[PDB]
Amino acid sequence: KYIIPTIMLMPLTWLSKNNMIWVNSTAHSLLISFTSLLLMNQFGDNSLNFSLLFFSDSLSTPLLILTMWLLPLMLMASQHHLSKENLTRKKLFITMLISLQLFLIMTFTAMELILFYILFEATLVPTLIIITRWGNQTERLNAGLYFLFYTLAGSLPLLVALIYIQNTVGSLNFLMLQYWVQPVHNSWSNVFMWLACMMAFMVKMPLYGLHLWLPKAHVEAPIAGSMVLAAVLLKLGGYGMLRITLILNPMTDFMAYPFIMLSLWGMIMTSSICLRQTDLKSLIAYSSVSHMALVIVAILIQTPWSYMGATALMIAHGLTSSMLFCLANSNYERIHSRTMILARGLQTLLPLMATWWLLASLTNLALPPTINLIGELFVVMSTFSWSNITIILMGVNMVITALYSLYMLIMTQRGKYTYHINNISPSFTRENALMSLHILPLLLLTLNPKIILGPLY
Amino acid sequence: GWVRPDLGDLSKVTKVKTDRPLPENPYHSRARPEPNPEVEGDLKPARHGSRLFF
Repeated sequence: KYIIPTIMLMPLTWLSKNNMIWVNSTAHSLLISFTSLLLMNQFGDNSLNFSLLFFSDSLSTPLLILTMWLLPLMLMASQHHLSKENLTRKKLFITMLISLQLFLIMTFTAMELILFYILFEATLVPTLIIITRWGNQTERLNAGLYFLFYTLAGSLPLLVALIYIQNTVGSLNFLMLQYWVQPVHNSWSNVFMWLACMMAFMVKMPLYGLHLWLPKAHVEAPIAGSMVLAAVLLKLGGYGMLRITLILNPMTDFMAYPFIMLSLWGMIMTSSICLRQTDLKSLIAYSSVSHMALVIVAILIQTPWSYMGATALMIAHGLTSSMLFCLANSNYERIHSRTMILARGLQTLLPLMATWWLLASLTNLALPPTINLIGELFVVMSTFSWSNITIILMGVNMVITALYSLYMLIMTQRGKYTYHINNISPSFTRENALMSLHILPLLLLTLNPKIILGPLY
Repeated sequence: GWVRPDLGDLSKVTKVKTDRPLPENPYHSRARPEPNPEVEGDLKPARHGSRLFF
């Protein structure tokens, strides 16, 4: 039922007149997002099957709903931007966001390793064009080149890995078919078989090493602070790690042991750099490394508790970090430079936005249980069963998560703004709508997030 | 003794000849191993593409 309404969103933008466009693209996507919450939430004893494998089913995917929720939310943010540009290019651009969401529907629904991978790499091309065009800053080409240099050099090793496994054992295709799984005997030939499957999802899931892929894409932003939400979807786009570790190699996880250790310093040293940096977007970009590092620590332990925390964190980060980029968008559209020291002063000009600043910053910390505490606390309790010493390393991260939020608040709480003559008008009706449509689903998930953290829960 | 042909020979047949039988394998030693058996019967679609999809 999710094939050919997003494909029917494609001719909608082209056929509609120049006066409309934005009114049609948003309204005919909100009712599509209503149907995802209507049908996909149902589960039996185990994983179902909606149709024959073109798009399969859901096992532990309420993350599909999040992409459908961001299906109109990106169009909300890019309203002040692309208002002075050509009308034909507006029709060209919305279709490129739709095409991203088209393949994103496919990747989460399809329970394959072969069909998933080629449509996982089909999200790379639209983002490349979205980054390298309409980029407000210079040297945006480095953000484009390294986007496909880091990812493809790690992901093309999947072709030599995935096809090798299906040549030996049956076929990967149906996944629920793949329970012919033989335990990996830990040989030197199997060393690179494990590494090639992981390294593809060591780039999009940022570690300490090979992590420069992320901040360059955010500092040299695709569009101001509007199309960054698609890059948040690429962060949670590395959900194949949940499927590869579980199915393809359950016995041999001795090679996972150094990768947890590499991501353990991808918690402290990635949070240390995120304290002095001048760019407001980079202060979200480096914080997004640490919160997504939590999942990489969790998955490789392979305990049932870690999967509960990880699946929660994938949804938690997808609505909290993206909300922080919307706050960075609102500051950049007025000042036109993302310097934190320059843009200083809330409440004197922006009274209502200051409360939305709090409901977005403090969610990086463990508030009264939204989804972030539920995401983090299960992972920390999972790391103790792994090893007792972890909470000493994890506890330092809990201190610097306060140094994320409050430092973003204090540098905006200092009432001055002497040099600023702009930012006269407080906020548009669509501007405050972005603050509500990101936070209120998090506030509704405080009550019962049973249909959020669900890998057999 | 005088007999002259004004036409030629034009391949004359010897029916009176017996001597030895003609088929006795003049050069052949091995019969050569039997070729691949020809598949009889119409083909039916069962799997419908054994590729990665469909």
